[PDB]
Amino acid sequence: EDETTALVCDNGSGLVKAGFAGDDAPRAVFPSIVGRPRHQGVMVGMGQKDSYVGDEAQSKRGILTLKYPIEHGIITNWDDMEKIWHHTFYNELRVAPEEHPTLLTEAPLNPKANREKMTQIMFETFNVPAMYVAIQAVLSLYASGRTTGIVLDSGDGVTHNVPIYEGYALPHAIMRLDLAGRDLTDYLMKILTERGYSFVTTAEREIVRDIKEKLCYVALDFENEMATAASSSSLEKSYELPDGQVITIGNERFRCPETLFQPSFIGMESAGIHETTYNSIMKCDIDIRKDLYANNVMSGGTTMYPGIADRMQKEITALAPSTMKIKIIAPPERKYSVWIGGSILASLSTFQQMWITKQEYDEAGPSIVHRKCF
Amino acid sequence: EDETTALVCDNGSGLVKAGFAGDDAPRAVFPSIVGRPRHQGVMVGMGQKDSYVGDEAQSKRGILTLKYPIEHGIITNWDDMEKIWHHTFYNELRVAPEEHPTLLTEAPLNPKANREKMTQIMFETFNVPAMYVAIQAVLSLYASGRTTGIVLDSGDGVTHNVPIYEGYALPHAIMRLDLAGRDLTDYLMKILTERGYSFVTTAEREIVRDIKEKLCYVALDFENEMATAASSSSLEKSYELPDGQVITIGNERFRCPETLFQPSFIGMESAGIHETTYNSIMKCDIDIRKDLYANNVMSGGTTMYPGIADRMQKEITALAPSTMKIKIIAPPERKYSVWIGGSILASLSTFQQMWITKQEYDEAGPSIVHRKCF
Amino acid sequence: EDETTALVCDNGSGLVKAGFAGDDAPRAVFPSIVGRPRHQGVMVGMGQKDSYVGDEAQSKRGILTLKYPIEHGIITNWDDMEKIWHHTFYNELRVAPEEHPTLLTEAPLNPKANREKMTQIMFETFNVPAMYVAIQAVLSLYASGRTTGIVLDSGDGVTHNVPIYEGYALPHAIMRLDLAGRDLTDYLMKILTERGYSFVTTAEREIVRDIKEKLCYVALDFENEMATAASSSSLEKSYELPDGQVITIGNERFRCPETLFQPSFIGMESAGIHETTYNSIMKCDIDIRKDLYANNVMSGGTTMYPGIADRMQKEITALAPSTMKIKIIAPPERKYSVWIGGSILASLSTFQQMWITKQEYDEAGPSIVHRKCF
Amino acid sequence: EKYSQKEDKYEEEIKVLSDKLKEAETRAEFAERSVTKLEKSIDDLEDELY
Amino acid sequence: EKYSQKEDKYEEEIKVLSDKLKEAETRAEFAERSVTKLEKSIDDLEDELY
Repeated sequence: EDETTALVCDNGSGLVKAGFAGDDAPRAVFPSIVGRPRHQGVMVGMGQKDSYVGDEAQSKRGILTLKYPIEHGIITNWDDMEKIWHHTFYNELRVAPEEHPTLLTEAPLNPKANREKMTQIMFETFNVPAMYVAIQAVLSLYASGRTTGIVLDSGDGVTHNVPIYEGYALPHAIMRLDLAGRDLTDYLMKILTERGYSFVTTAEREIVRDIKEKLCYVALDFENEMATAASSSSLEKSYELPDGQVITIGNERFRCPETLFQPSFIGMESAGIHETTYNSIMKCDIDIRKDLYANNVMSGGTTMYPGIADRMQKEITALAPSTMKIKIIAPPERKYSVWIGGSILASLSTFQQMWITKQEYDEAGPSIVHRKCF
Repeated sequence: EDETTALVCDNGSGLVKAGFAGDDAPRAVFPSIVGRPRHQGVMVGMGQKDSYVGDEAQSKRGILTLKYPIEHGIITNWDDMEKIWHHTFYNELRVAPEEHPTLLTEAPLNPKANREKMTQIMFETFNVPAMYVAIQAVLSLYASGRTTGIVLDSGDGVTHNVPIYEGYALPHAIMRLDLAGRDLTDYLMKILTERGYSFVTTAEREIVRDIKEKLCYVALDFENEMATAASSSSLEKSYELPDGQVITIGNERFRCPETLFQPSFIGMESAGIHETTYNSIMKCDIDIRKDLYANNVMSGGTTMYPGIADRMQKEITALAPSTMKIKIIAPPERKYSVWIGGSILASLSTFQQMWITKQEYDEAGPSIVHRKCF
Repeated sequence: EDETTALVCDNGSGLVKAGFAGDDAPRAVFPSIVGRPRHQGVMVGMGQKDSYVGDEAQSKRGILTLKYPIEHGIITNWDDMEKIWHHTFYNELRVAPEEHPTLLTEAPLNPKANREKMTQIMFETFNVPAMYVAIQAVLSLYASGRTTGIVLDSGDGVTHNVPIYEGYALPHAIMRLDLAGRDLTDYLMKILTERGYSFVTTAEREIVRDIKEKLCYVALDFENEMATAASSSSLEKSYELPDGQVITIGNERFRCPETLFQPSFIGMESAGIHETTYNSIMKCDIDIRKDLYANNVMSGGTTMYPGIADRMQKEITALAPSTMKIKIIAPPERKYSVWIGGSILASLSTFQQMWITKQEYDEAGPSIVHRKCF
Repeated sequence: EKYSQKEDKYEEEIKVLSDKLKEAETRAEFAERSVTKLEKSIDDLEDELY
Repeated sequence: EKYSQKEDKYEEEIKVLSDKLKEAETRAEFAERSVTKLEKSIDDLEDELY
C-alpha cells in the first residue's frame, strides 16, 4: 500500500485515544487502567488472568483494585503502560506495529525520562519502523485549524498551557499547572462526605468520575449560584448508582469545577487556570498578545464541563485590557482534539521525513528524542 | 519604449523609498529591516523562511529579532541590504533591473567603501545597464525647486548639512552630525523607564518609534513647556499599545526631540543642530551667507516633528545678525524630498549621459564611483 | 553624642541589608518577604499575627504564602515595604529613626515614583531628621575603594551597569538589564522539572533559591562542561531537602547561571551581561575606555556564583581589543558592597551637608528628591 | 556516629577537595585553555614575528 | 563496621582527591608557568616584532 497509513495514540492520564492517522475520529478510546484481582478467587476454570486492562476493568470493577499507570503526565509504572499499549494494538486495532509508524502524544515540561523511556519501549517492545513523540497542545491547535492561539490543555493527567504564534512556540511562556480531572475527582469524593455519601475505594472513585463527567458544571458566578443554593430546586440532581442507591447533589455539584478557578479549595497556592493563562500571555512579547487574547483554545477532557468557556471569558476579560476583545474558541469535540491533531500530523506529507526512524535510534540511542523533536 | 524610465531608491537607515523616476511619489515605501525567527518554530508546514524583510517583519514582529542593516548611513551587513533591494525590485516594483537604470541616494562624508561596495552589488548582483550614487541633501534641494540653500538633512541614519549656492557646493562647509531618529528612539525608551514603562526588546523599540512619529513635538521654548508640565493637562497623551496596555506620557514627550538642540542630554559634546547649521554657514564665504540664512531647507524623516521649524528659526535668528531675515523653508512632504529629488534627477535629459554605465564599470572597476560622481 | 551615627539600608529585592553607618558590616541582614497565613488556623491562643516579616517567614514557611514586595527594583506593594522597614528598625536595630539620619539605596533608571514615594514614607511614616536615596552601583564602587570603574550591579531585583570615571558618571552609558537572581530561580525550578522534581509553590521556590546560592556555578566554557556531563561524576551533587527528600542535579546545575550570558534560554532578546558591559563601555568616550576595561567591579548577590569573574574575563577579552589588558576586580564580600558603600558615605563629613533635611522636604515637598540628588 | 562524624568531616573535606579539585581542575583546564590560547598566540607571534 | 569502612572509603575519597588535587593544582601551576612562559615569549616576540 501507499503511505503505509500511520498510528496515533494519545496517552494523557485516564484515557487511551488511539486509531489510524488519516481518519477524523479514533477507533478505540478506553480508560487507561490496569485492574488487578485483589480478592483471591475460589472456583475452578476461572481466568486466571493476572490483570485486566481497558474497559474490561470497568465492567469487572468490584473485584479489582484499579491502578492508573500515568499520574500527572508521568508514567508511574512501565509494565502497566506496556500492557495498555499491548491491549490497544492487539485487542482493539489488530495491527502489527512493525507495519505502521506510531505517533505518541506527551505533555509539556515533562521529565526527559518519560520521552526517552517511551521511545525505548516503542522500539524494543513493539518492533516498529518509526515513531514520534509530540506535544499535546500543538496537536489540539492543528485540530482546531488555527495557526495561532494559546492552548489551554487540561486532561486527567495535568493542566498545561502553550502559547503559539504563527506556528513558532515560546518555551519560557509555556506553563504547567498541577490540577487535573483526577484532582477534581479527589476533591469531589471529599465534598460528597459532608452530605453522608462516602466513597472510599477505587471502584466507586470511578463512579464519582462518571458523576462529574455529566452532573458537574461551572458557575457563571460562583457566589451567586451558591447564594441561590439556599432555595434548592434545579441545583439538586438525583443520580442513580449501579448499586441502586440514589444520590442527591446540590451546591456541591458546581463547586467541584470551581476548584480550577480557586485552588485555595484544594489547598494549593498555584493560581487558578485564568491567572495561569495571564501568566503565560504576560511572559509573551507585547506585539503578539492581541491575538493570544482573542484565540484561546481549550483542549482535553476536563475542559468539557458546561459553562467553563463563559467563566474563562468573563475572568480574562475582567483582568485584561477591555481595549481588545477576548474571544475564546472552545469547540465541542475538544476532548479528542489532541488525537485529531495527531491524525492530521501523521497524514502530512512533509512530516513523513521528520519521523524518528528505527535505524536512527539503533545507531544513536534513546537520547536522540530531545535532539530531533520538541 | 523611449527613455526606458529609470529607478530611484533612497536608503538612508530606517526606510527604503523606491519607485519609478518620472513620478511625483514613490510606489513603495517600507521599513529597512531584516527580521529573523529567533524562537525555534514547532509545527509542520510553516514557512520556513530564514528571514522576513520589509513591512512583513512589522506584521510578524514578536517572533522576530529585527536588525537594521544600515547604521549611521553605514551598511553594517551587506547580505541584509541585498535582501532589502531584492524585496524592492521583485516583491513591490516587479521590475527586472536589467531593463532600468537605477539611482541610489547616499549620505555625505560617508566611507568610500559604502559607495564602492554599493556599486559592486548593483552591477554584480542585480545585472543593471547603469547606475548612479548621489548625495541626499542635493536631491532634497532639487525637490524643493530652489537653486540655493543650506540643506539640513536628518534621517533615521545620521544628520547631515550641505550648503549650496547657485548649484555649486562647498566641501569644507559640509557638516555631518551623529544624531538621528534612531538615537532619539534610544533616548526615548530610556526616558520612558522613569515613568515605569520598560521597553527592552527590538519589537517594542519600533513601538516607541511609532509613538515618537506622532506624539512627540518640539517646544517653542523648552523651559517654559517644562515649567507648565507642573499643571498636567494637554501635555499628557494617552497612547494605546498593540498589547492593549495604555501609556500616558507628559513632559517626557517634548524633551525627546529637545535632544537635537541639547546633545548634552544624550551625553555627546557635538553641538545642537542649529549651532551645526551656524558651523556650516560660518565656514562659507562671507558674500553668500545672506541667502543661506534665508533659504534653509529641512529634509528627511526626523525633521517631521511639529514645531522644529519655529524652534530652528528662533535659535538661528537669536544667534545670527538680526540685520538680515532668517527664512526657513521646511515643506510638508519633506520626508520624501530625497526620493522626489532622485525622481527629478533621473527624469533630466542631460543627466542621462552622466550615468555610470555598466560598460565603464566593467573596464575601469568599482573604484570609479568617486572619479566620476560626487 | 557627636555626629549622631547614621543609618543605612540596602533594599534591592530579596534582602534588607541594614545597620549603622560607620561600621564595616551591617548588623541585620534578612529576606525582604511578607508571608501571610493562607490556611485558616484552628486552635485558640495562636498569634493571630496578620503576617510575618523577615527570617520569621523563612522559619514558618509552609503555612505562609510569601510575597516579595519589591520586583525588578520596583516596590509592588508599599504597606509590605513599610512593614519590612518597621521590622528593621524596631525588631533588629532597636532605634528610633527620629534619632538617626537614614540612607536608602535604590537602583538606576528606576521610576521616579519609587524615589518620591520612598522619601514620602521616610518622612511621614518613621519621623526622621534627614535622609538620602543613593544609586546602588556608586556605593559598591566606594566600598571597593576605587575612583574609577564600570560597576556591574546585579541583585535579586534587576541587573544594572554604571560606568564611572574619576568620580563623575555617564547617564547615557548607564545600562539596566532585566535579569536577576529571581529570574534565574524561575528558570531553575523550570529546568528541575525535566528531572522529575516539581517545585510549584513559593515556599519551595525559596528552597531552589537556597540550592542555587550554593550548588550552582558558571562554566568556564558552557559547551565543554555540557559535553563532559555525558560522563556524570563531579557534576552531580546530592542535595538534601528539609522534607528529607534527596535531589541529584547534574548539568542542570551550571546551565542555570549560563542564562546571564545566554538570555535566549529565558526567551529574552536582551543581550548577555558581558555584551551589556560592552554596550555601556561603547557608549562612553574613547579616552576613558582603557581603565573601564581594566577596572570592572562586580557587585550584588547574583555575582556570587563561582567562576562568574573568569567567564566575564574570557568573554570581554575575546570581544574587546587584546591591545589592552582586561582586569576584572570582583572582591569576595561583593554581596554586601552596596551596604558598605552606604556605611562609608554616611561616615563622610562633607556628605553630612548633602542630606535631604526633614525641613527642606516640609517646605518644598516630595518632588525635591530628583532636584537635589542623583 | 563517630564514624558518621568522620564521614561528615571527610564529606566536608571531600566537598572542599572535590571543589578544590574542580577549582584546581578549572585552574588546570584554565591553564590548559590559557596555554592553548597562548599556544595559538605563541604560534601567531612565532608566525607573525617570522 | 560499614561506617568504619565508610570512614576508610571517605578517607580514601580524601586521599584520592588530595592526589587528584595535587595533580590538578601541580598541573594548573605548571600549566600556569606554561601560560606565563608562552605569555612572556609572546610579549618578547611582540617586542621583537615591534
